[PDB]
Amino acid sequence: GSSGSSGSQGDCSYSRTALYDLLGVPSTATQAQIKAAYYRQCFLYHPDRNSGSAEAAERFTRISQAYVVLGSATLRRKYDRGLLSDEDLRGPGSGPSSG
Repeated sequence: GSSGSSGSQGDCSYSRTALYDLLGVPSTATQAQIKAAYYRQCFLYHPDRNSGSAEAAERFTRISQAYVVLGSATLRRKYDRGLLSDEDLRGPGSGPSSG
């Protein structure tokens, strides 16, 4: 690794920049990255390969989330000011009027 190992520290609190860690991009990353990252995660574990994986399943679920809150610029700005809420995470708005 690198010469200069640092001590480990954990903060038992609501995920602040977790969605940024899952992928591997900084809190100030750029679309190009946020995207290139999410893509990488997929390639690693595909829905076809993992026939019956447990660890992959869970992680996969979380990963996607990262490509949701940050996936869209607007959102990113919302969470920044603390405007983001569950309603957004779950997004009840479903059913594109048609017919």
